[PDB]
Amino acid sequence: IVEGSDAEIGMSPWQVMLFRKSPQELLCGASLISDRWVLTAAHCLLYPPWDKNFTENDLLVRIGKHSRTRYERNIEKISMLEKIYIHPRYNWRENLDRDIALMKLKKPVAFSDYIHPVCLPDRETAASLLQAGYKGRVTGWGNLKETGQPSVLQVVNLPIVERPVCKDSTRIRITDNMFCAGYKPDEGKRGDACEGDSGGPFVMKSPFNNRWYQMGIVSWGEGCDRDGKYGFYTHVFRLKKWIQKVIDQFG
Amino acid sequence: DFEEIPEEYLQ
Amino acid sequence: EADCGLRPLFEKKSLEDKTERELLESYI
Ligand SMILES: NCc1ccc(CNC(=O)[C@@H]2CCCN2C(=O)[C@H](N)Cc2ccccc2)cc1
Ligand SMILES: *[C@@H]1O[C@H](CO)[C@@H](O)[C@H](O)[C@H]1NC(C)=O
Ligand code: NA
Ligand code: NA
Repeated sequence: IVEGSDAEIGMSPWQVMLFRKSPQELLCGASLISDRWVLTAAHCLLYPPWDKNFTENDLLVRIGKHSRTRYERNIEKISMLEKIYIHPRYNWRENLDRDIALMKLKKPVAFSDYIHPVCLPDRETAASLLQAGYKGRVTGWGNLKETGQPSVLQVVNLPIVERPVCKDSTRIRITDNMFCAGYKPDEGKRGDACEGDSGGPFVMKSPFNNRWYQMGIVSWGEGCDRDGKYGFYTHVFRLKKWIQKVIDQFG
Repeated sequence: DFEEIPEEYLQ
Repeated sequence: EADCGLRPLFEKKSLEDKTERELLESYI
């Protein structure tokens, strides 16, 4: 996260760290959506251009974390993966269309002050809140600058951007399964996701029921915090029927 | 880098 | 689930975090 701040304790209790077993290193962010299911970006697990194709046994998820590098004894919980599910139409060849994946945990995680699931949006909450200028919140342990790494989880609030501005900012083909967010050059304020924040959540607090909803997943961009560039996020609601199909069938 | 995690989680 | 999106250390205690108001002010 570039130009963010340190998270408060318990501020993002759905945050998940995807962690490689060997070498032990951070792979991506992710989010807790129930006691057994974690949501992330497909490119965190499968990206053939970079020779990335992880299997369940390669990975752990670490839940309840604040510090990036510490083992947070009596606070974080570490879970093994039962199964990875990648969207069947995830487009790793072109533009990361449908950049979404689910991970089922081997055992349910116990909720605590530090571990709690985020809601997924319904159609009406998405329609109300996914509007240009409305702000969401992005969290992660990724890089602090494009070209280092944080002691603790970072947080930044960013406005959703009008679709024509998103389209006009890049040569990559945008789809309805994406939205973009960030400040414009003339808005002065700054902030962005960066490499290592992949797969983490873009959340909004509904003003109707005072609950947090995950509207996006950190997906792609060009550089970090560049003027005139915006971060792109997987549109969770647009892909929710697939999420529900997977959870109903498997779970 | 990262603090070693308990061996139980590494199988 | 029934309790999703309500944080133990914030909503469940009626405590706000330091920047959530910035989000609310943008929902116009
Ligand atoms: N600061 C926003 C941001 C947010 C999130 C990230 C992390 N995401 C990536 O690194 C992806 C993975 C494959 C490659 N990516 C990219 O973004 C590429 N620069 C562009 C690309 C390439 C192929 C297909 C689609 C897009 C980076 C910057
Ligand atoms: C990813 O790896 C699995 C083996 O675990 C393989 O079956 C699958 O075809 C691979 N996917 C791609 C796109 O290479
Ligand atoms: Na209300
Ligand atoms: Na920018």
